[PDB]
Amino acid sequence: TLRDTIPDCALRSQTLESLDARYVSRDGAHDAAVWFEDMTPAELEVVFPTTDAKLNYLSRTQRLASLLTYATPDTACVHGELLARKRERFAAVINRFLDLHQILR
Amino acid sequence: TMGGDALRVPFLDFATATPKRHQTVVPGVGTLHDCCEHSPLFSAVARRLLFNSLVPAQLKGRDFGGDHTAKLEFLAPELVRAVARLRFKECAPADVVPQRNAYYSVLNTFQALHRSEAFRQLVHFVRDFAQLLKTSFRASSLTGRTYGTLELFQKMILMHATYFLAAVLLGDHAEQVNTFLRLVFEIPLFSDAAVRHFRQRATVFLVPRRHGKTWFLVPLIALSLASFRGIKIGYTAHIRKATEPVFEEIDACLRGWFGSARVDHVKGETISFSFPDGSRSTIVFASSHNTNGIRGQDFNLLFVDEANFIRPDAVQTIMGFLNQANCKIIFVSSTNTGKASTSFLYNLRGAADELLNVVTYICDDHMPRVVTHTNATACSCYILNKPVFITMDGAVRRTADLFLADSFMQEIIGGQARETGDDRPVLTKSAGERFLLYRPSTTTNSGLMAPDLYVYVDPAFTANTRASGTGVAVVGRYRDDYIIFALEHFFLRALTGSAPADIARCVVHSLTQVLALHPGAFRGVRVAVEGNSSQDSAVAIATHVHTEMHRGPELLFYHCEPPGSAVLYPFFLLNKQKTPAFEHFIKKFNSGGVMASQEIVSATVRLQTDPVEYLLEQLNNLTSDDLMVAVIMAIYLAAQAGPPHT
Amino acid sequence: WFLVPLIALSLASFRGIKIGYTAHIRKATEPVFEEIDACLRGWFGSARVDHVKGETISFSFPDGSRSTIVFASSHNTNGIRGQDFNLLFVDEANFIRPDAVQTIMGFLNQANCKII
Amino acid sequence: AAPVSEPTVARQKLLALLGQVQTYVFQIELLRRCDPHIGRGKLPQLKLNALQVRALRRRLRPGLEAQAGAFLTPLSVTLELLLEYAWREGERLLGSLETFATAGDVAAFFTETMGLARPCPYHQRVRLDTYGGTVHMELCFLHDVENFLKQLNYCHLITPSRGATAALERVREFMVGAVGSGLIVPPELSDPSHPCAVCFEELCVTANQGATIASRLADRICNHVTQQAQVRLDANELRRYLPHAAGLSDADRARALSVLDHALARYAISELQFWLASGDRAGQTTMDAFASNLTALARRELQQETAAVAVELALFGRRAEHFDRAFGSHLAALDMVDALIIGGQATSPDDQIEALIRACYDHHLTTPLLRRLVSPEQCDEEALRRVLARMGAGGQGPETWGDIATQAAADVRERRRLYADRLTKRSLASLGRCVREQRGELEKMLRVSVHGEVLPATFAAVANGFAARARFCALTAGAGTVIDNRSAPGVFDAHRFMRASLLRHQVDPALLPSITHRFFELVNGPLFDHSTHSFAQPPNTALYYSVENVGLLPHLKEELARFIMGASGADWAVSEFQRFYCFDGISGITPTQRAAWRYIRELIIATTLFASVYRCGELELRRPDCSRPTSEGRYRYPPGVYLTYDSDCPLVAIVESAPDGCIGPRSVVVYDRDVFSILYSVLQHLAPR
Amino acid sequence: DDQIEALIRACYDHHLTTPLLRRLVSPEQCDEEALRRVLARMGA
Amino acid sequence: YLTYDSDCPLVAIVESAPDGCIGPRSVVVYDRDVFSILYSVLQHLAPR
Amino acid sequence: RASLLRHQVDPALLPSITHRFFELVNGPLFDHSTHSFAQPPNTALYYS
Ligand SMILES: [Zn+2]
Ligand SMILES: [Zn+2]
Repeated sequence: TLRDTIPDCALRSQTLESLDARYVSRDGAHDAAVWFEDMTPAELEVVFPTTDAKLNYLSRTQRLASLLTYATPDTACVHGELLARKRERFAAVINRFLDLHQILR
Repeated sequence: TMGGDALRVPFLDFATATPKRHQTVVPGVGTLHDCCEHSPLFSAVARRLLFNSLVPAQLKGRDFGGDHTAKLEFLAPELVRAVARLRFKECAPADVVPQRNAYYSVLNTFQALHRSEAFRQLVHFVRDFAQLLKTSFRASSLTGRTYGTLELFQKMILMHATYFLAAVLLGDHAEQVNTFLRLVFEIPLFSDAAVRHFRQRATVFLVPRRHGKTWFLVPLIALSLASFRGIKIGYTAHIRKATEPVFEEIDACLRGWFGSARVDHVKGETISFSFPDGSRSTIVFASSHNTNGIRGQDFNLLFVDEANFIRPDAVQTIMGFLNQANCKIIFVSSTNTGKASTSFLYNLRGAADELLNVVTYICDDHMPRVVTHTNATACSCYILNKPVFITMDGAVRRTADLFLADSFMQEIIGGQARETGDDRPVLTKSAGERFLLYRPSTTTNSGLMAPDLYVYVDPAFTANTRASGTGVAVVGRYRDDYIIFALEHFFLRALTGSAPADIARCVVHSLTQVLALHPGAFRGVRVAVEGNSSQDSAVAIATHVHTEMHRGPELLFYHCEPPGSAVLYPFFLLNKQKTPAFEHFIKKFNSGGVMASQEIVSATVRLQTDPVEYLLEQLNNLTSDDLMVAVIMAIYLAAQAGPPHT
Repeated sequence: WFLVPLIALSLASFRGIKIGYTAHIRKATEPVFEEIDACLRGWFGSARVDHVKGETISFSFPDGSRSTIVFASSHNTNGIRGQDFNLLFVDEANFIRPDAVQTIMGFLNQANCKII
Repeated sequence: AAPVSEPTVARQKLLALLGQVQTYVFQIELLRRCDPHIGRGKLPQLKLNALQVRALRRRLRPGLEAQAGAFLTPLSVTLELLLEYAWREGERLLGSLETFATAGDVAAFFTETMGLARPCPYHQRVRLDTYGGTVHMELCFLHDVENFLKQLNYCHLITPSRGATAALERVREFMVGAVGSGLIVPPELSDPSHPCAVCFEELCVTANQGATIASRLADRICNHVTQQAQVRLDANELRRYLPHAAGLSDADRARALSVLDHALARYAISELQFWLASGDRAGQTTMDAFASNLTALARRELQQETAAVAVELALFGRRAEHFDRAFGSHLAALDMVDALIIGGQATSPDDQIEALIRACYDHHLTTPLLRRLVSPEQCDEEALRRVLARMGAGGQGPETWGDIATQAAADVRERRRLYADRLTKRSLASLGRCVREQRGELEKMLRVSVHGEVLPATFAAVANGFAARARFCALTAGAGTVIDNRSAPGVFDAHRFMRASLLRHQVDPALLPSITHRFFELVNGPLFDHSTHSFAQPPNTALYYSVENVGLLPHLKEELARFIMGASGADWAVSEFQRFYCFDGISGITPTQRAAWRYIRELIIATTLFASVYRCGELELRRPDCSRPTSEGRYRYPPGVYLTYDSDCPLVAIVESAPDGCIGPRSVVVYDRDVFSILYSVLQHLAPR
Repeated sequence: DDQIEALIRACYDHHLTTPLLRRLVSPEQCDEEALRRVLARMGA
Repeated sequence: YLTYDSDCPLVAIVESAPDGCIGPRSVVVYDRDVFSILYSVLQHLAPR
Repeated sequence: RASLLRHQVDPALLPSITHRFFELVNGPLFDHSTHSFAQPPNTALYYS
């Protein structure tokens, strides 16, 4: 009793809105289940087999994407300037963090 | 007695599609994916709604909802009736067998903290403190403003005491107790660093005249004794004529809202609270300063009352207590602004961190007293009880006439005036310290330098005056920052016949040294001689610099076409560009973008003081300035403007 | 922490010894008094605990016997004449107590004394 | 003890649903980077999950709608954000996946999902819309939501109700996009330099050695609107989990391991020199150690990459092109810093901090200046011991090089040793702070930052005040006998009579503290409470917090602290006949707030003098922003005179409400603008009893 | 009373003095300070 | 028990007997790894 | 392993761990820790 949506649909040649109107938006829809399918692909678990490893990659690619979009002619975005300032300050901070410990010796 | 309803919930075995290799168990909820632990937006909501059950009802607040902490756990009736008809899946049998075990076992370590008397001691201490301060500290029985208020330091002291006593009496629960004391002090969202700060020992307090200094420590002790079991709070003081009042005010309430049978009292010495099962905790008074306090067993507090003028020959027992392994010498004090600097303790701020805290109402600069104005208590605001006899004056002129150190006191006259006049510092102390300490070695990182030197000379053409110094700076670009290669603060010999050449010889000597230290680095040196003082004298300096340098890098001068003239003179006129130059400098300096060369050159500032240290003393006057002006302007020139030439 | 149980058990077990317990300045000996008599009266009956302040402590036995811990900390008298001391638990000999070495050297002459 | 309340099991059900939805958003953020050919395999799963999220609303929709209008809580705010971000990004990614298999190109799939061709959808317009002047701000960053919610909190006595709960729906529309993920924060909208509202209380509560907070607040990373998540990643993570995979029930789990071992047996480090370098070059240096560590890290990364490629080839047959490979050409032409910030999908962002610390800290550093870092508490303890012990008891000017060069060489020979002896003998307390600050500023930039619990908490704390005010405005309209007095056919007489009868008495200067407190209690906002805690604080402190966070000019704090310090009829009565809360002739933000402080002072002093003259009334001066709801749909507004801050009908006098608290048929209430007419109407009721 | 206000606003501006202005706005603190001074001078 | 034996080191005796010996009411868990031993101990001791 | 590696070692328990380490590492010959007048396990290990 109280079946899920995956035993309900059984057909996947359609658009999302049709299925919405046919299974979840009908007045007679019993809607008596909540079960989120596992969407991670095995072709990705076999290489990143750890939530920490799946999060480090998910953050590295996020940083890459945020670098690529900010690097017709508007160019007047505060986020590009913020990323530039952050990169410059990070470079200048690591600069005075290796030399400072070179001096202390 | 059983607490709230958040630690008794049933299983709610919804479902999971994640492999057991990933799933984690959050207490109070089922078993969810591992990604729900690196997301604080969930692991900080699912954990706060748990410890919001251990918190008693006398600690939620004063208007928090009748039955629950509405600000954390409240669902509208419509939403409750809507999520009621929401039904998850049902866990598979082979998966529900271990899931229920994991769930009811990860929750047992909470229904086990709610029972241990070691934690019940802390809960009782905090709840009694709250319920007994509700009506301000008085002779109540413990059975329009009507609720008492702890000022800021009266709360910092309570936190310093409670967090340490919890970390000491509860070591096996150093995680379930931090995130409970957070909820009990209404201090969540607080990183573990700024809470572990309260775990440290020997945190000195400097308090103004009265501020309920003594009125607060006696209830603190009375509740920290009759709640915990196995601590001996040492309470030293000044001359022991002041400690007997503490005796009486502790034992009056300690016997007032409790039974006298458990109140053990000997005159002039220790006081002891006994518990109905062979337990006793005392407040043994180290005020004798002779014996009975050298051997330490469970002191852990050492409530030193007044460390302003330390008691004679009583520092030996204190320093011996500092050797005890679990002692947190609270070190209360009272600088009543009658001296404003208990330099016996105030010198601690020199080399230390997170040690002492001052409850001050006037800053270092006595002009921005309005910084801490809305914080000064309203009870201590009494005046002559008459604004004016007959006068119509605004609050500004009234407070000017009625200044009296802004607190009816007789604070130090001089220095920072009474009318603030929008006076503030400009360069942060932190950037200043880094300017002093981190100095790139330019002679060995020459590849990082731009091939142009910029020099500014800000001349003074008098002698035998303190403002008669000539400032010289030679700077350049280092990466995208600015670095100082040389500094001079030069003082004319009196009645020389050649002041411009003396100044020129000074700058040429500086340049030469900079050039020799970095051979082949520079293609150009650009020189600006400020001409505000004397155009002719500035021109003469440029001419001598020009000639002397003629004995490679090309030498260019900034030129100026004075108003109404067609002539280009080799001087610089400082006017409209001052404000932009200063503004840019301040921003660059504060962000770490201006520095001094490790091998910075100075002939004139070498024997008495470090040149960078000397420059920084001038710079800290931003709100004799020849050096500061030369440095700021040399940098502005290295920055961007109109072209200077040959 | 170890010598007080040692004494408390070496008194209430043997019969006929008088353990001398000297120390530094006598401000440190009264703590020994209290920590010996608290347990000696704790895990035993107070009737057999004979105690005089600042001086000897005595344990009595149900058949006309008594063994004491007479305190030579006074360093003046009551310790020169030795009968059954045999222990002389000198606590801190790092900086010897002023003018207290004479009684110690006299105790060294006693035939059955083991100055710990 | 068996019966547990429904709003307790409902909260657990909502927490479970929040966990499931957070997991789903994680899977979504993963599929936005996997190869499309593999993502298309999970097309039915993604479609089913989007269907489930759609069906999850339309049930929580009315519940969360009735919640948003009555006392939001930090649970149903993050729940709304996540159920919106899922319903958004799931459908967006599904559209981007169904666009695939039609064009069949990958480099244009990672420009749709990862958003490389968007017009930067991180901008918004707030238009606070106060009284007198409608100031408008734009929400670009994460701290720009904190600095707007604190502004709307401070300017709450000046802002209409439905003009604020319509500028909060414009903040939530941005938060759904920025903090809606709740799992990772894009580097664009995160400025850790700007301090938050809870790291201002840190400095107020922790120890300050002089150094007023205005100067301590500028050396902070604020660590609360974004966190660090402390991700750790082992070395041989691929070889560990290879013999244990989801499918692979065949012996292929052995041949895959064989190919892994066979391929294992089978950063632009050349750019460090252009950085600033000090000291001697011959021999070991910090730069050399850093280069060696980075080379080791790059070698581990390359080995992991080739092993992953070989394993995917041997197991499934096709080498997949994920985001880090389809755009792998842009990971080659990367500078040292641009590839140090990002990078290390094999290593961890903590391994780079390890490689830096192992380079800056060797056995040759020093005896001192090394123990203060490993124990910054023993240093201050020793300093305290030291403090206690000390307090217990000419001519021949040369032209050529041979002389000026020699004198400059001597001067630099002295000065290079001067500061070198400064950094070692003195300046230990300054170095122990500079290094522990640069290290924090580094770890905050390199570690994986996720999200902080601040925004969905302060948003709720701010919105609850306006929700409660709009709720009290409309809950009293439906009551028993209403005596609405905003129409004045015969009220001038009773207003002037009472104003004259009250202006005849002095303010009783023995009551000025009890008036200053009730002024700082009305003026303060709903966010910074600090006065209804169990360990309460004086209302002046709860106001200092709320007024110092939003940077207020110092020349206005005296106008606030010294407002009722002076209290005749001048500066006493400011309201006209019916224009009590009217800001018609005032524009701006500060001169529009002075006019509100004046009305609040007039109300407080008039109520005090009315309690003093006509002793019959009690006149508990209350505020509707308090009285949070109990277990369900009950608010129990007690009797008193509420300010309500609403320029439409400000003063609401609840003289006799009910014996249980609610507002029903025995709840005669008096609406009015003016204060003295309110007091007259209260007198006409409370007196004949 | 407005004429008295117009006279006082004319005789009392911000430039009058630091002293001789606080004794009018508080003729009690002046005598209190005088008592303190007398007691301190007669003490020693 | 650690047992120091590289063949089957960790031996968890969760419920042995009310008198001490090892007989029919003496469910024991053999394992090499430690965390699996702890999981097997949890699956037994928790539902009691 | 994940559910246990999520917590710190509680540095208030390090003596009770060092003792149970010196008690496992020690051998059976030099007992010196189960006598009536026992000695700390570090001494029973120093002997062995
Ligand atoms: Zn943008
Ligand atoms: Zn912060």
